[PDB]
Amino acid sequence: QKTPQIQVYSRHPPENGKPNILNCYVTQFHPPHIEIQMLKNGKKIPKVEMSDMSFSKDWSFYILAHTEFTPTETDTYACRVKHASMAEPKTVYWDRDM
Amino acid sequence: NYTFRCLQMSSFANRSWSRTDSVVWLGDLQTHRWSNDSATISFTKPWSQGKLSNQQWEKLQHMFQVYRVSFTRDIQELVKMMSPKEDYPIEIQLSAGCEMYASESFLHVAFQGKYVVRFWGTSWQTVPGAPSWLDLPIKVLNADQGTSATVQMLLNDTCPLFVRGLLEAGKSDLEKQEKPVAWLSSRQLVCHVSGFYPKPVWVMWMRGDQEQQGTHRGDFLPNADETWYLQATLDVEAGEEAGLACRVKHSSLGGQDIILYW
Ligand SMILES: CCCCCCCC/C=C\CCCCCCCC(=O)OC[C@H](CO[C@H]1O[C@H](CO)[C@H](O)[C@H](O)[C@H]1O)OC(=O)CCCCCCCCCCCCCCC
Ligand SMILES: *[C@@H]1O[C@H](CO)[C@@H](O[C@@H]2O[C@H](CO)[C@@H](O)[C@H](O)[C@H]2NC(C)=O)[C@H](O)[C@H]1NC(C)=O
Ligand SMILES: *[C@@H]1O[C@H](CO)[C@@H](O)[C@H](O)[C@H]1NC(C)=O
Ligand SMILES: *[C@@H]1O[C@H](CO)[C@@H](O)[C@H](O)[C@H]1NC(C)=O
Repeated sequence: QKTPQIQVYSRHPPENGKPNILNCYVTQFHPPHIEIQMLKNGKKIPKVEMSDMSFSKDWSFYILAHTEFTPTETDTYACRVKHASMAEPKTVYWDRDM
Repeated sequence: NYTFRCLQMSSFANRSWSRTDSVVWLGDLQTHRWSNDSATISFTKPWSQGKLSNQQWEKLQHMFQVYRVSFTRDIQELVKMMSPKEDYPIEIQLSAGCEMYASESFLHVAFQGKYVVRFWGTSWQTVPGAPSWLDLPIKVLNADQGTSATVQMLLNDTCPLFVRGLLEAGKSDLEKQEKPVAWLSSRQLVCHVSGFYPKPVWVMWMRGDQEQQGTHRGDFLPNADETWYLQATLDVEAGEEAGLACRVKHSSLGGQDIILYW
């Protein structure tokens, strides 16, 4: 088993009030079964689009989730991951710069 | 030097639960997907059939369709024969294709996330360090002359031929230029560079003309629109920010580098 790495970053420069796209790139996990949610104020964003699961040269899986989002002065965004390698869901928050 | 990679991911949970899903890449662009749910291989590009005729594409698909079924039955029969020695769940990965320069082909197989088997020359072989229980199923597989002849044909002939057709047909998408957009944030200073294509790029923190050596380049992270994202960070004394800039060079820019001053 390998534990997922999670990076959360935006497609365009984040500017408060302007629609943008948030990415959650999950890598370095095995086995391939995994649950990825994107969160707005800790609540699940329903429209989340996933790439096809693929894998790298070292055989570990990766997958990209993305969703439309509008950064504001008042909203937090996160990517939450459930995977057999971890006892609890692992959540990483968009650091608001990325 | 485009590497064409066909990636199969098969998960076997128990008796009679499994799935196989595949994706195909030409360099960093996805050209096909093949979902376990789908009877047929899906195109993810207008040019994903390359220079192959409808008829030739159809045959190549049917062979893959028989293969996906044969593969699944074979692995399930093997586990059955092995019991209880090899037990579910089982994860098999295949990475097959060719890299053009002339060309070279590969078919690598991993089991439980570890590289165990390759096709090389005219036969399947286990790789050094692979579990010894694999030696006998590989020997048996090797006696299937038809499969060996087919795999040799696919690796030696079909792959490079199909891919030269993809390169021609995909030329517009493969040779596309997308411009990066950069922004700064932060002590550690971050220069965010998003939306560029192709992958080669140069991102550096400068003080005037001097490259700042401590610039830590991050990983290339993909965007969902077949462009790339990169950050470059620099740890600076909270007295130094003044005068620093992020500079980006990229083929799409035409010599007009992005310079962003802090
Ligand atoms: C090129 C366009 C892109 C589209 C590609 C999308 C999907 C691509 C996915 C994968 C690529 C695979 C390349 C292989 C091609 C095979 C060619 C073919 O047609 O063969 C047909 C054959 C058809 O085989 C069948 O018919 C035969 C008649 O000749 C025989 O009677 C066989 O017994 C019967 O199974 O498929 C097979 O041989 C079964 C596949 C088993 C090979 C896998 C070996 C894996 C090693 C196991 C190690 C793991 C640990 C074990 C766990 C316990
Ligand atoms: C496909 O190419 C491989 C070369 O990678 C060929 O394998 C060689 O075949 C000859 C004759 O069988 C052997 O003497 C060599 O030792 C093989 N090379 C290796 C590295 O094992 C293979 O014959 C080709 N097959 C077809 C059908 O064209
Ligand atoms: C077989 O596999 C699938 C997925 O793991 C599961 O739904 C099914 O219940 C399994 N059988 C068991 C656990 O007995
Ligand atoms: C994968 O597809 C095969 C072939 O149709 C089917 O039998 C199997 O149930 C599928 N697995 C899953 C999890 O859907």
